[PDB]
Amino acid sequence: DKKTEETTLLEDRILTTRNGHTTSTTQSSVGVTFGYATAEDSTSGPNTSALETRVHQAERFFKMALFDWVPSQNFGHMHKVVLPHEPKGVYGGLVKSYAYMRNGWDVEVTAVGNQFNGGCLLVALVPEMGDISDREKYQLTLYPHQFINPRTNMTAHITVPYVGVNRYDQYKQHRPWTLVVMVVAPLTTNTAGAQQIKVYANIAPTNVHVAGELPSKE
Amino acid sequence: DKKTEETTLLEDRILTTRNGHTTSTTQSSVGVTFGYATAEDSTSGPNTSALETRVHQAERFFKMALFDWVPSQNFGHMHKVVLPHEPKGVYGGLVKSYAYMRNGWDVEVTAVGNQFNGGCLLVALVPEMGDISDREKYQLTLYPHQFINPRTNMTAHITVPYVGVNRYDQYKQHRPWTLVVMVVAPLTTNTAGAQQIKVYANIAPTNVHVAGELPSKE
Amino acid sequence: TTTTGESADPVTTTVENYGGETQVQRRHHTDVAFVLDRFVKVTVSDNQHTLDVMQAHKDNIVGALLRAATYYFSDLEIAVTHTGKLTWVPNGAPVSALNNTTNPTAYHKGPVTRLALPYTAPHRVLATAYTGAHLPTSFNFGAVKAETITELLVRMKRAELYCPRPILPIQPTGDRHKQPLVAPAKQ
Amino acid sequence: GIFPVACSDGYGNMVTTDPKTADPAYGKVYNPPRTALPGRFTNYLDVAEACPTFLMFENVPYVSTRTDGQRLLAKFDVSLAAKHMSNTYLAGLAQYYTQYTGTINLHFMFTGPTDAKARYMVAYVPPGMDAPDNPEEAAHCIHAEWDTGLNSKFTFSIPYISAADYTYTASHEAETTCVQGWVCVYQITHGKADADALVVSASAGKDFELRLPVDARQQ
Amino acid sequence: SGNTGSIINNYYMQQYQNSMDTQLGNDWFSKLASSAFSGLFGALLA
Amino acid sequence: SGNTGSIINNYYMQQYQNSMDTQLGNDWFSKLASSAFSGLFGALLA
Amino acid sequence: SGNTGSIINNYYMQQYQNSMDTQLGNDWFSKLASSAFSGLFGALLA
Repeated sequence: DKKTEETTLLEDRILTTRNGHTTSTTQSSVGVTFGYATAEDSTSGPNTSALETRVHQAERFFKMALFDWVPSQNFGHMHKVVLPHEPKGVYGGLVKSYAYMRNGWDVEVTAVGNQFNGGCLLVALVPEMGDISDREKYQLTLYPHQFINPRTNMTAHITVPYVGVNRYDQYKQHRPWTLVVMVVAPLTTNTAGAQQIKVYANIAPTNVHVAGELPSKE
Repeated sequence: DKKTEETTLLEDRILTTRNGHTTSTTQSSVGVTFGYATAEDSTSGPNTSALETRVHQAERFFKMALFDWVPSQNFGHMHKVVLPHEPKGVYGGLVKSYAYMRNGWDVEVTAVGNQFNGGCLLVALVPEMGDISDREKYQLTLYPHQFINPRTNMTAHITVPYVGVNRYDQYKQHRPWTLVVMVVAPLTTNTAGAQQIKVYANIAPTNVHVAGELPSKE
Repeated sequence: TTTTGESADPVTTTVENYGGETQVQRRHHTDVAFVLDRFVKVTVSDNQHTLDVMQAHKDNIVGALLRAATYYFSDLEIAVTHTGKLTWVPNGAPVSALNNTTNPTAYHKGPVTRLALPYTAPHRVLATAYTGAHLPTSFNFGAVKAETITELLVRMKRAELYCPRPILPIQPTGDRHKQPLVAPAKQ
Repeated sequence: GIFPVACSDGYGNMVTTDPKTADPAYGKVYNPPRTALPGRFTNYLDVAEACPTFLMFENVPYVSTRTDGQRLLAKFDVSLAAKHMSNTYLAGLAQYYTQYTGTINLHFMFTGPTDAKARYMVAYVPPGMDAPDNPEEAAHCIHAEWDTGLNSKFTFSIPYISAADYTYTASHEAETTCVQGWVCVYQITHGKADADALVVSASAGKDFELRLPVDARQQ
Repeated sequence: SGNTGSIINNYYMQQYQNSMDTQLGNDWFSKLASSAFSGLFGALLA
Repeated sequence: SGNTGSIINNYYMQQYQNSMDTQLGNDWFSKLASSAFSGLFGALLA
Repeated sequence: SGNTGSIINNYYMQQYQNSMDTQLGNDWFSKLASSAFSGLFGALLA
């Protein structure tokens, strides 16, 4: 990404993302990391007797908070979460009405502090993540990732495809994606840094497909 | 020199220098000042009965410290040195085994402080420098020079040719080049400047030629 | 070679940067399909055993390397040192089948008995991990049963791996991990 | 010299299922001619598509109109193990393969008298909820309503909609609920139709497949 | 044909390996399965 | 493919030796490794 | 090459039977033996 004017003292490398009727501009991008592929496998498998459908409405942004990064938490301090987690709105509604479904993720994690802070976070997405050892936090870079480092950027953006041993899942009891964020360099505050950093996420379920309409009481 | 991304709050104008198996990157160049010429005179004179040779190995970087710039030292405070001075390694070895020799200099002086300091240094190279008066520090700009000014740059780079009334010298008793650094604006420290600035030099003997192999005991 | 580090985009410099000259490689040995294509002992405890590749030792080349991926596919080859009749049964078969002989049953011919078996799960691929821990029933290659099963080995054929997972060595006590390496007799 | 061979260990073991053929001994034998014998079949699943067999609801193949109104006539597990299959050819067959995929066909033949009219609904309840006991809740799944008339029979396909590409014919102990949902068949209303029988059978669908033969049974 | 998968032909003549059939003069369920009605018989709306 | 080096083909059909894959519709890290930046990003002198 | 005399080629690929050599860039004593003087150096009579 890039911006004009000339050079300046502030930020540039502008980038606007858009899913559904929701946008997200960022004058401090560092690009966007792409998953394990550029396009998902065939969305219409035999396992769905082709009764599957796709919902454009679900593919929109939704926000959810992560944690507060403070100088206390040092190396290896990590905050993980499995997507979807508690899902609301349209997207959420799908889960209650369809037996099976699938979708990838458009994740934009934003740790807004200020350029005088030191320190650095590592944000990644992991398939079937089941508790890492202390040692293997060092090899976390094997996953779709992106760093946030105050001197450089505010936002990390990673887009990722749906994965799994099954073409379609039952989110109600298996989700493959687990969004994690870990401290690699403890937060520096110096003279004019920000006391602490609030970390949020802007997410969008991508290419959502559902199959097997369930019964209903309401 | 120049860099991309767009503009930003940090530095750009990147430049990598390389002599032998040694490099030196600098994301805050201001260009490089060229000596009194772009190419040295004929390296093979009659004075050497053409028994001279050139050593590629000598032409590599070597570091040597200068001084600490502090707010105390004000205008005209100057630190001079005659190159080669105590020479080590390959380059040094040449001096002990050849009667006569010649080479120019690739000098990169680096006063790393921080952009909140004020103040400014003047770095130059001088031919046959023999003690300047206080007044003639004002006319130091007549020599291959380059300023270091915290708001702008961290490194000053100057490349210069071998000079002398003789095509070849006996460094052991005449060197023409004298690297000097002088304060022109005393170092400012303000709220967030760096307390003091350590000044180093990255040098490379350029186009080294030697003639007249000497006897040897070791 | 300065880069915007945050990007996460791969960077690979070369000795050429300072004047060197990058050479040639033959990473045949570090080829997935190849490394995993060898036998590995699996600890059998009864005289009947479900075939599962996750049972290789986690520090054994094959198991270590298999676990260095999150999803995998492959056919199997097995080498069993057993007694009496060895019977195999396909993934999802009622355990009671192991006793029936009209199923792929091999008579004895010592020492070992070697077979080639087809990937037989009902998923497009299987997994090393899983977050939906303890792996699902269906992640197997069938089961085997013989009056006596002294030893069991398996070999992965046609291996495919997806999404890399970490793989750690030994944590050295001192500055490096020194040890005894194959050397000639002193004399 | 002669041809040097390596007799590999772990090769040659008998094997009840190998794809070779034993040597022979009694040859030059000529079979009586069996050209055009009626009723030959080549693959079981053909007969399974062609001839639908009956489901069972406590000793009987039909379902009986309890009384007029929104009654749930039947509801069952979608497994070839299901109690309602049991007497079914499809199940008797499926019992020898571990996996399957495919469409299954349900057939409903109304046996009532000319003055007996009714309207029914059938749905496929995928797993994730509990099988609804009344149409209005079931009306949200893949369903089909239909009344009686000149045409006695009505066929309906049960879709293979699962996470994996194949599924087990067999039923695991650990499974409380039928891994593949259920199919409930209701009655919407009727008139003079009480007592009357709606006999149901099931045949294999076009894309229905059976794979991985296994012999688990007594001897 | 059946569960047989050798790529090379039998070392023995087929006259010894098997019984030879004689003729005097593709089949049935196969044909019958296909002749199955799969339409609708009605008149479709929407 | 893997650790296999017989020059002569299998005596058994491949339909029996292996499982046959089906398709529905060269890979990744391989591609990704290559897309690696290897230049300098600066401006080189000498 | 050495003490080897099978007329038929190895059943295994040569990539497995042996180590493969790499090159980077007929020999010596052989050449040297031949460059041997065998004349007379003098002047022959009769």
